[PDB]
Amino acid sequence: ASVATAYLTLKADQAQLQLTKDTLGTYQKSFDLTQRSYDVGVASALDLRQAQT
Amino acid sequence: DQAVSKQQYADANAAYLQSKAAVEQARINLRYTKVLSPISGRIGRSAVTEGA
Repeated sequence: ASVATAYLTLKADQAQLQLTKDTLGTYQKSFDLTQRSYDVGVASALDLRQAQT
Repeated sequence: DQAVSKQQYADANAAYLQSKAAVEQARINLRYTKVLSPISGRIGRSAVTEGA
């Protein structure tokens, strides 16, 4: 029972690690879109800081 | 970069063209108040003088 629970929590943590990596990718795409929209002056230095956080 | 989509560019471009049309109307009204000859020829005298 213990080795079954350990293998299943290993698979679950690898799956949600992959999902967290995909959310990091989408957040990085949001950040460099906001950085592109910050240099020319559409977005101020508040939405850029929110995307950075 | 497709961070602000095409519709929010299209209405801004429409506002830009409407402002160009308003400035062209005002440039016509300021091209008047210096009344130009419509055609070229020998001119008569001023009916109203400087000040009327």
